[PDB]
Amino acid sequence: LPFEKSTVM
Amino acid sequence: QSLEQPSEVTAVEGAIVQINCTYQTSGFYGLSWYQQHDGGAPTFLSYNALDGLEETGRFSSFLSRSDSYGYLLLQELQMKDSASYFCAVDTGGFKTIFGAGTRLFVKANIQNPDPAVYQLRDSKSSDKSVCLFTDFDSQTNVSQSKDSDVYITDKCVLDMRSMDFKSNSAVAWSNKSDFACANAFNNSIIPEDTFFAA
Amino acid sequence: GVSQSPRYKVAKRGQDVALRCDPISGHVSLFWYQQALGQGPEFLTYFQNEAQLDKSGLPSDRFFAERPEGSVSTLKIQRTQQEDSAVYLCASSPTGGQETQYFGPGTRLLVLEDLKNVFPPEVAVFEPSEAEISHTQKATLVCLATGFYPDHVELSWWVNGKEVHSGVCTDPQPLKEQPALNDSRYALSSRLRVSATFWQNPRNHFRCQVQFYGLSENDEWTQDRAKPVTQIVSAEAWGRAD
Amino acid sequence: GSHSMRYFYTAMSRPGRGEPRFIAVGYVDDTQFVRFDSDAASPRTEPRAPWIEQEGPEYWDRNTQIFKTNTQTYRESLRNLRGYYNQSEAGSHIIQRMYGCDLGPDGRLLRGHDQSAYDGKDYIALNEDLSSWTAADTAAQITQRKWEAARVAEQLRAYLEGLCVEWLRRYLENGKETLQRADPPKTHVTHHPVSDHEATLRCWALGFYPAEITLTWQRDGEDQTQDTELVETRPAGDRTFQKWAAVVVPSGEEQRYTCHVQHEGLPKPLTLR
Amino acid sequence: IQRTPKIQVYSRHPAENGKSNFLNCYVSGFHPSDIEVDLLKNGERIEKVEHSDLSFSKDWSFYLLYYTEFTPTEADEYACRVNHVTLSQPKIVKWDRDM
Ligand code: NA
Repeated sequence: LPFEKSTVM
Repeated sequence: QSLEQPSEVTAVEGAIVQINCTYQTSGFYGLSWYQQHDGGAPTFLSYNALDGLEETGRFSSFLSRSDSYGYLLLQELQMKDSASYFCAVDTGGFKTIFGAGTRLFVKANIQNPDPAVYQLRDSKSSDKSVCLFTDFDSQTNVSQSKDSDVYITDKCVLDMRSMDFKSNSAVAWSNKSDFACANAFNNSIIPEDTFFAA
Repeated sequence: GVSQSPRYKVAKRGQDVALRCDPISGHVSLFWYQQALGQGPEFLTYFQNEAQLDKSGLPSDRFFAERPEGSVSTLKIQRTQQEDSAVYLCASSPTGGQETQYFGPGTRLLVLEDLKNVFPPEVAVFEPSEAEISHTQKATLVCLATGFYPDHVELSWWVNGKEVHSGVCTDPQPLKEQPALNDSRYALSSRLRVSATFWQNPRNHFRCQVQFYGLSENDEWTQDRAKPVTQIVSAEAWGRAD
Repeated sequence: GSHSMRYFYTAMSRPGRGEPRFIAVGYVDDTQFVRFDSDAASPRTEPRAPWIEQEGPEYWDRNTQIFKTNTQTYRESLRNLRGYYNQSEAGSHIIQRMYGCDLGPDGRLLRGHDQSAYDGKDYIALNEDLSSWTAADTAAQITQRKWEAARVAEQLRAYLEGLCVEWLRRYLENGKETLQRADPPKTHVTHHPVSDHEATLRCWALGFYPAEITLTWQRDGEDQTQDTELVETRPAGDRTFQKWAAVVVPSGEEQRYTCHVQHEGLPKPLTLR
Repeated sequence: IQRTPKIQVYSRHPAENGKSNFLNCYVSGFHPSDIEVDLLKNGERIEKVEHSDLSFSKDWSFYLLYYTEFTPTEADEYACRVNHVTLSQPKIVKWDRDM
């Protein structure tokens, strides 16, 4: 299961 | 994929209050708290991602991931703290689940009670007359009138900041000639020492 | 902060509605939420820049959300129904999901069968009692906003042209004037407490202002009474030495 | 450690070939189990291992959601990184990310990790404490500040220690017949038909999983790097891998040499002559 | 910034004339990711072959395997030809049976 927090750089 | 918090909580000014929030999820990411004043915007208070305590002035929030719960602790309670407090669970992605909310009622500490029912007049009295029940203690309860033609508002606390003075008040009105200050708040249990001028 | 328009909206069943959101500049994430009476905000739709990544929370296909330039967002409701009546909240987050959310004040939308019973308020100020002044050395002014429908009002007190919050307290909820009626008009009361010496000065001006949200110029009106437009209704008083 | 779960991300801009492409690939050791490619008309996460196929449609819609979100996130990230470096819209740029959890022989978390790169160079990496970041340059310091405000490190540590470990154990259990099975190498020494004074000694290993192996050539003493031809561990097509080692002998006194193996699939290390 | 591809042309099983195995060409250590790989039989065009999915190593450089089944392990020569932005012309590596 992947990391479920997607944050713009 | 749910969370639970109390429906309502009542505390006195200067005291402390704890709002508990239990959640049920398989992929927890964070627990947060928001304060919403009636007809206003929910405002961020604190966020707990890892286990621990978040401290921001008078407010603090705790998290225990293994016990699936968190709480918000409000200290040195003020009148402005009366609002709805929402706990929120993040479970990955972006979709946040908010709780039904906990309405907090902060009761004003009335130092010098002086209960009284006064009469007010309009610029053009071709409409009605107003009766004001004021300066009673926060324990005093105000109820609706038996008469269908008599309107009684609920109580609310004003703050005269400059004078460091707070007072409760309820408004009663009717266009009927039968209506008078003496009978205005008969359905309510008013103090024995309530002042009535004539 | 995040801004929303209009603050309140009354719509006729079958007419289209457009809700606007202006989020914090540079915020990548935009959320739309629905808030029902005595409940928490419920997820409607999610945006990252101009891309609508999810719309699973929308109650009907009659609901349409857009953020064409990745800044300002609109929530459009086609052929409005009574079930659409709620508070619509928009929120923004700086760089993605699972972050601190910054909310707007919301749009309180009410959908009615028709607008025949829409009424602006009648505002009246009631001068303090001489009995209160002699007993407490304080003077309470009372404002009554009556006969308004729907419950879409904002009451404010203005002392010498400046809006005041100190010594002011307005009812959290209005009362129904005719509890037997399903479309009952409302009454709302507010109090302003000043020192006896402040009310006794005749140079002091006290004004109770009520902003009412009703009909626009776009709305048709063929009834004998004046069009119940969005308007400010006031009642004023000057200091009384007596 | 015994087992590991890793996710590999690539976000690539392509002027004149459409919008930036996002690819996400998941692995349990050297076995690919999930793949997402934004280049499809209707992109979705795809099963790549037999033991993952059993997962319900809820798992697949949850994978598709974060990868669709990441496509959009990384598009904006490529745009922001172009800005930090004062690069125009003209060139093609790549953001790479690798994160995962390593489990020890005991099956407990040994190491949680996360690293990001820009144009094949280290950009931002999570530290060993899983609480702070190491930003390679001034541009990566701007990303760090955004990621600190977003609480990335706290939510990443919790995932690496919790959900990452939890889901890897589920995959190891479901795929125990192929994942917890380690095949040993087929060893032999050879020499190619050469010309005079061009003789050499070559040690071989041909069939193994995992790829980890150690081939050394020493007998009398320890030569190490001193004339020992090392070859990169090359794949076969299944789970199988290959590797060989060499040492120069331009004359005829090569019985005094010994090759040694170290693969974990074997009962104990072998000696070859 | 840019890295040249490392090449290895070998077989799965050490066979001899007349029987099957697969001709492998493992291309690794390259950056950027775009690459062109084809297998050669007597200098030209092995009919459209197969490749493993592109992935990357710890050093961020990309890798993949290009393979085809070669039944005719006769006296005829085999090779791998690779084109990358870093090369001025494709790199051709002949298949050596003994490595
Ligand atoms: Na450039």
